[PDB]
Amino acid sequence: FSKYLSTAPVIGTLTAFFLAGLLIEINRFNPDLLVYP
Amino acid sequence: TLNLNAPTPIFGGSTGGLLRKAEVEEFYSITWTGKSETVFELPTGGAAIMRAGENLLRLARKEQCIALGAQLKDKFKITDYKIYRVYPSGEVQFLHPKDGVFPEKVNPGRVAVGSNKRRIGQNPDPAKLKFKGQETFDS
Amino acid sequence: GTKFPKASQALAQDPTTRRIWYGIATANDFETNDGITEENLYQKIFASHFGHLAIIFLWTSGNLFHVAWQGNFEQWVKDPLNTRPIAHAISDPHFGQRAIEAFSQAGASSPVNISYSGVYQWWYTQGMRTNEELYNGAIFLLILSALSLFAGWLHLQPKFRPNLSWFKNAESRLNHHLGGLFGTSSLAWTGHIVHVAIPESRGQHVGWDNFLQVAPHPAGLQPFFTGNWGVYTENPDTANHVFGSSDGAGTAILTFLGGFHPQTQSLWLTDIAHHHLAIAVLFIVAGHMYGLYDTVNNSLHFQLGLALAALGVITSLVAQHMYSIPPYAYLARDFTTQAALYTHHQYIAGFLMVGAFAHGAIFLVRDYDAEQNKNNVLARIIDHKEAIISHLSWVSLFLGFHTLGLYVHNDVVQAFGTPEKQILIEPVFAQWIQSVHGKSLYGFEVLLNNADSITRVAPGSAQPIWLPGWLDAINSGNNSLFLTIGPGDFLVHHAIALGLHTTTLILVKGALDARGSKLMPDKKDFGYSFPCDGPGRGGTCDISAWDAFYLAVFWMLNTIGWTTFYWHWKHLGVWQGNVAQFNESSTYLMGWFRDYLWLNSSQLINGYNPFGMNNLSVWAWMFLFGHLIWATGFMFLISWRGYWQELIETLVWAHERTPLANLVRWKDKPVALSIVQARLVGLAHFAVGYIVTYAAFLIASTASKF
Amino acid sequence: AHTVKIYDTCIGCTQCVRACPTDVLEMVPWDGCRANQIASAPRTEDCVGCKRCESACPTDFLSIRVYLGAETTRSMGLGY
Amino acid sequence: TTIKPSAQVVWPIVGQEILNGDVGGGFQGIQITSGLFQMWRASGITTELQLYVTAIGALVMAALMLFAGWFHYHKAAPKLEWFQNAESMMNHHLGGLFGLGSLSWAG
Amino acid sequence: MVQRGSKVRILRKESYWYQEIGTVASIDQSGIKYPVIVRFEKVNYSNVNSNNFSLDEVVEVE
Amino acid sequence: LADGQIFTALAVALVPGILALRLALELYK
Amino acid sequence: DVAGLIPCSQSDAFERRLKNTTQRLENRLKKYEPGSAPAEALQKQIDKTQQRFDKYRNSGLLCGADGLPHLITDGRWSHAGEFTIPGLLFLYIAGFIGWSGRSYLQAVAASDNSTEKEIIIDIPVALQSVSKGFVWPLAALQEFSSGKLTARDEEITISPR
Amino acid sequence: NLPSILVPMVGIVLPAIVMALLFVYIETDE
Ligand code: CLA
Ligand code: CLA
Ligand code: CLA
Ligand code: CLA
Ligand SMILES: CC1=C(/C=C/C(C)=C/C=C/C(C)=C\C=C\C=C(C)\C=C\C=C(C)\C=C\C2=C(C)CCCC2(C)C)C(C)(C)CCC1
Ligand code: SF4
Repeated sequence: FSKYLSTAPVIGTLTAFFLAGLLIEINRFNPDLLVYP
Repeated sequence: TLNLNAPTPIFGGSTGGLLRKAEVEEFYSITWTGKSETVFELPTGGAAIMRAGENLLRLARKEQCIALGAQLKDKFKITDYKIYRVYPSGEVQFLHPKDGVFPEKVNPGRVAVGSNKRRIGQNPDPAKLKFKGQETFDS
Repeated sequence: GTKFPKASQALAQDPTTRRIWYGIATANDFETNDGITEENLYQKIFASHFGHLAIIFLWTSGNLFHVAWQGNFEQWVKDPLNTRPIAHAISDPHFGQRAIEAFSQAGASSPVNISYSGVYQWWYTQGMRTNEELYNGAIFLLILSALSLFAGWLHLQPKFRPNLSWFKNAESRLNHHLGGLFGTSSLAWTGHIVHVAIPESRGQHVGWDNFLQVAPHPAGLQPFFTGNWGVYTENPDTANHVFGSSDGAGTAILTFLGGFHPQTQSLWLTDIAHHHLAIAVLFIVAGHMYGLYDTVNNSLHFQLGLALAALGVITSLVAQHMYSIPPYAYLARDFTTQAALYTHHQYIAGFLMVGAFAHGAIFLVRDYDAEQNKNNVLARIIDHKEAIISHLSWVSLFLGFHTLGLYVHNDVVQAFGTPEKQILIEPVFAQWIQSVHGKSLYGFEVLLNNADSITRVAPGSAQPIWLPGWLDAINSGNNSLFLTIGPGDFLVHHAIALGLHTTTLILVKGALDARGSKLMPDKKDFGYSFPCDGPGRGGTCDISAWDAFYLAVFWMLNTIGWTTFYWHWKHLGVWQGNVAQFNESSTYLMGWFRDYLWLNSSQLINGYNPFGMNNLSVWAWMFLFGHLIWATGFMFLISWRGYWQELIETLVWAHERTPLANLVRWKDKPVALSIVQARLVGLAHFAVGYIVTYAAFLIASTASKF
Repeated sequence: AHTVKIYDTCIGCTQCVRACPTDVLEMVPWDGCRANQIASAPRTEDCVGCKRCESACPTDFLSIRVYLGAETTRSMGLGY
Repeated sequence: TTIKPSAQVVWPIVGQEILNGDVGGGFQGIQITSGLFQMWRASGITTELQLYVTAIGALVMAALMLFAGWFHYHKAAPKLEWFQNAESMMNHHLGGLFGLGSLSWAG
Repeated sequence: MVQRGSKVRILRKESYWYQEIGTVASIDQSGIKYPVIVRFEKVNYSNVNSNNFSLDEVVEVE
Repeated sequence: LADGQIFTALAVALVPGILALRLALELYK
Repeated sequence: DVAGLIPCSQSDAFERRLKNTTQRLENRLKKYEPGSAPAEALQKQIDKTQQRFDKYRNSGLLCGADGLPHLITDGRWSHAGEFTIPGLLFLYIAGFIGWSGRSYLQAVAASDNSTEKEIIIDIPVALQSVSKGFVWPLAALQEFSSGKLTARDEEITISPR
Repeated sequence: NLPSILVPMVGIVLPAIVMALLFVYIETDE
């Protein structure tokens, strides 16, 4: 099953789930970031 | 020869077969011996029943006679089918096998028609053969 | 079998319907005719050109004749601001009584069409005032067409057939065309302006009946030879001057005022005269001057592709400069024909530019001889062809991902009630150029905005006198001379850039892979246009160079569409003096959908309805007409040959087996359209529909509100 | 009719010949070795241009090539 | 009549919490057009405790179907002739699935 | 002279593996034209890994 | 315009009408 | 003031974007109970607008006639935070994704079955490549200077000319 | 007045003539 997790769709989804949820948490605590202050 | 007439299989049907092209120019006939009384699909619709025969079927195109002739060698293993093309309103008798041997098998006595003594990258430019009667692919 | 088509015996032996279609398509493709020698080929081209010229002459004779006979030119000349120019009368028997009362407009007693070609404003400036001067133009062009038609027939006769060497005598042609065709014609056009155009603009009538008596300048032609050229820059027309009368009229014939006449909101006639005289001199001097260049000379497709590219570039130029620098009196005031003129010439330019690359690809498959073309610019571009295409691919992707991304970003952020979160980039490089040209709005204050800068002062010879007239117009908010731009203009300009790069990409990849690719190494052996290479090797649909042009026609329309969509919406606010609508709504796409398409289609879509009909019923019908033929093209583009060929077979069967119909027979066997044919037929429907839909909307939306 | 040319890179695999739906091709004795076989096109007047032959050729870039030409009743595949 | 049928409360992030509109009463969410509110009222459901156990009852039915799919392929797979019994399958779905399903729902 | 198992680079411009590296499967020991059978790691559009070339279309990159 | 100027213009247009037919049947041959 | 743009702290239109936004929500708060759950949902929504606008005044953004923040990309160092500072922030992350997958495919191709290792991701080899991806502006410079960043055009597959 | 005569000639009559002229020209043969 850990060999199955290295296959491209499931390893391509959970990092797409991770890279999304990074930006979801960043925009949650730090809202409305147009520019670098 | 064609052995016309020969018994057409017990079919009775097919709107999709042998219209006015056949009576003006160039229809086709395929003649085989079926060593059973089995049902077989046609190029038009599907059934007839193969006779013991001397079986014969008049078709519209040479395409349909080989497409039926491939079926008799695949499903029923009868490889003695003999396609033809008719007299006065047709053109040339005994289309296949032209040398008596199936074309996938080599036979001595045949001549190489349409051969090119090069590759395709060695073919000249079309600008080199502009305004001439020569063709870019012909040798 | 049959005689038609004459040009191709192999089509002539085809017993099916394909023969007629292909015989129409392969007809003016003279190169592929039977037995056509090089010498015979060129003479046919030349003669075909005379026929085309005559048609052009007859066309503009037909516009003159119909205006003089059924227009309102004489009524228009009296008050250009309020008179609607009439194109021609309407004679459509299918009209009813209420429809005749709706199209009996512009003060006419018959149904007529309001003209939008701008011919009234062009003919006026040249000096025409009455219908009888218009009619005199129509008869003269009839003769010139008959002079063109006779000449084509003449240069086909044995004793007058030009030799092959004459057609390929390149150096002689450049000298004579730049000198004669361009130079002396421009010089002659300067003659018309100082002797007719300028006098008629000052209330003095000059025609053929008196031009040899009256002088264009009080004491002209003694200062010209004695070198005192400065006398022609005497007292110009005052700002009070009313075009077409002697009140405030001057006597200058060659000037350098700059800017636009304050009343007509267009260039000064005297200013246009000096321009052509100068241009004339440039061409006459350049006309006394006269490997890669030999392969230009032996290929008619190479020349045509460059001539299409040269025409395509300057066709766009005509559109850009006519809306911002109006050259015809009262053309800036009629907003609908200014909308029509920009759109018309921009679409033509898109076709020419796409066509330029099309004939370039034809050259590479049929005329490019790779053995006689080594180590030059041509054979070097093919050598790193994959680099060029890959980079063109990158820029398209780069531009596209980000411009669409910002639009989608803005759309979401505006949809959620937070417009302040949008990403709006100011067009600072552009706004710099406007300040370089003199627009003092952004305050960048360098070159022609800086009052002490060398470009405005010019201490070498004290030249800079074009500056007063130019600066007044570019700073007054009453024209289109360097319109104010903002965030909306930034995004669209990159969308247009995206369109120009992607359209060029399709055309460049198609041309550079025309001779061959890995999927089809011997592509050149099959010619410019062929169906494909079968389902083998993975599949080969749309592999011919012709198909690449075909895909690029979709991208150019999209590109020219985004161009024309932008120009129209921006000017719409500008013409209504409420620029705020475009500036704030154009930065997100819902604004282009709600405030541009939906908003301006209110009246157009109501051209006729259950309560009546107005003077927009034609445009409303055409609008629907365009949608139907656009959509009809999708049928040929999505459904392919096989479905149809098998369907047609059941129809052949059905016809032959039905009594009273069996009795009659087709001479040509019915068959489905070809693979290449369908692409062409689908694209032709699509693109006719694309243009006809936008033309109906553009004209009706602007004419409704002005 | 369509023209079907056979180039000298043929390895006598017979795949093209056995792909043709109208029996346009056959194997004939080669004289370059008197051992192997090359494809031939003696009945091109019956070629419909389906290109099934080329799709069966194993060689990296075709030894048999079909260049579509003048169409006829036979070449258009009409039963009418 | 006045209160619009709504579910799917949207999280307070970048601005999609404007989708939680004034839908009726003291609630903010997405007005649904699925007919579930009129279907549960016809079924008789008056409290969310009855909606809760039906969500639990659907999850155990999901696991029962997922266990039956594992069991009837990996562990206990029927033969071909068990599938070709069309007359018994027509008998059972008409009486059991369609008859008792509409009998007990009438109950 | 190219032996079996040697790495070559293809000079045939119409090939899919033109200017690419492949290894020889075998050499036919007769006078048959194009005897050099090269096997490649990349497949072409017909998904085949082998082709026949001549000695003039292969080199001795090694 | 006048009514006689119209029929004058259709009288002139036969000269391109014949010379187009003279050119097009010459371009055909 | 680079294109006629007043700053957003002095823009009178940017203040009126605040006034109608909180008026559209205080009218949306007028119908609810003061202690309810949609009451604190709109009060947290109102205070998100107050942290939106007071962030944009002090950031030094440029507001036009409509009252929206504009970005000035000609890059000046007074306006570097609009495009220049997030531009260098993008390129490192984008080059880290680029140099990882490029070095991953070079490590995979010199193996037995490189084709299956594009389906299955070798977690040792992938974590070896993200170690090589953090140093991409230093690693690509020595890869280019030593000459193994590029191939010559006689080693690449190329169409017939 | 002349509009009422001419627009059914080139609208109906003259296309009926040239379609008749082109159709016999297509289906002639040697
Ligand atoms: C029932 C549908 C219908 C029909 C048959 C017509 C017919 C006509 N209308 Mg129209 N019209 C209609 C609906 C219709 N209308 C509707 C619903 C409206 C909105 C209310 C209008 C509004 C309107 C306006 C404003 C005008 C017309 C005019 C005309 C006339 C054009 C005369 C002409 O020069 O044709 C010749 C046709 C052409 C030159 C275009 C055809 C080009 C072909 C198809 C392209 C292919 C060429 C190719 C080589 C094919 C071979 C051809 C060859 C065999 C001859 C013609 C009588 C005009 C008029 O009055 O003229 C006197 C005009 O100004 N109509
Ligand atoms: C003056 C410039 C010029 C010249 C001399 C030529 C000349 C030629 N072109 Mg080129 N070309 C040009 C510009 C030019 N073209 C432009 C602007 C484009 C982009 C559109 C192209 C794109 C192009 C391609 C792709 C091809 C050519 C080809 C040709 C050759 C044969 C044309 C032919 O017989 O088609 C027959 C003519 C037709 C089929 C015309 C019917 C289609 C029209 C558009 C229908 C119009 C629709 C309808 C009437 C509208 C009615 C309105 C509606 C509301 C009812 C000939 C050498 C062909 C060739 O093979 O060259 C060797 C070829 O494949 N051209
Ligand atoms: C493709 C997927 C799909 C989805 C997501 C939906 C979604 C929905 N359906 Mg629909 N449905 C679908 C396909 C789908 N339907 C198809 C193909 C049919 C025809 C068989 C139906 C027949 C149907 C009915 C009769 C009803 C719904 C209802 C609903 C809504 C409430 C959900 C619910 O649990 O009701 C649960 C279902 C019911 C309460 C009614 C079930 C009664 C039927 C007659 C039982 C039939 C079962 C039987 C095995 C199927 C016939 C087999 C026969 C041909 C041999 C929801 C919007 C309900 C609705 O409108 O809500 C307001 C509703 O009454 N659907
Ligand atoms: C562009 C050229 C053109 C012109 C000038 C017209 C003109 C007319 N059409 Mg239209 N029509 C056209 C193209 C044209 N059509 C096209 C392309 C279509 C297909 C979209 C139509 C579809 C259409 C329909 C369905 C109808 C018309 C009708 C009419 C007539 C309405 C008024 C009327 O009935 O007078 C009253 C006068 C008469 C009824 C008699 C007039 C003369 C008749 C037609 C011929 C008399 C025989 C004559 C001796 C010899 C025949 C002439 C022929 C050989 C050239 C009007 C004459 C209507 C009509 O009445 O049809 C006849 C009608 O119902 N049209
Ligand atoms: C600054 C600035 C600017 C400008 C810009 C510019 C102008 C630029 C240019 C640029 C350019 C003109 C560039 C060029 C380039 C080229 C080349 C040639 C490249 C190459 C590359 C490479 C080779 C890559 C590699 C890689 C890496 C590194 C990593 C990842 C992976 C890869 C592989 C991708 C602006 C104004 C906007 C803004 C402000 C700032
Ligand atoms: S028939 Fe269609 S799918 Fe087949 S090769 Fe031709 S274009 Fe491609």
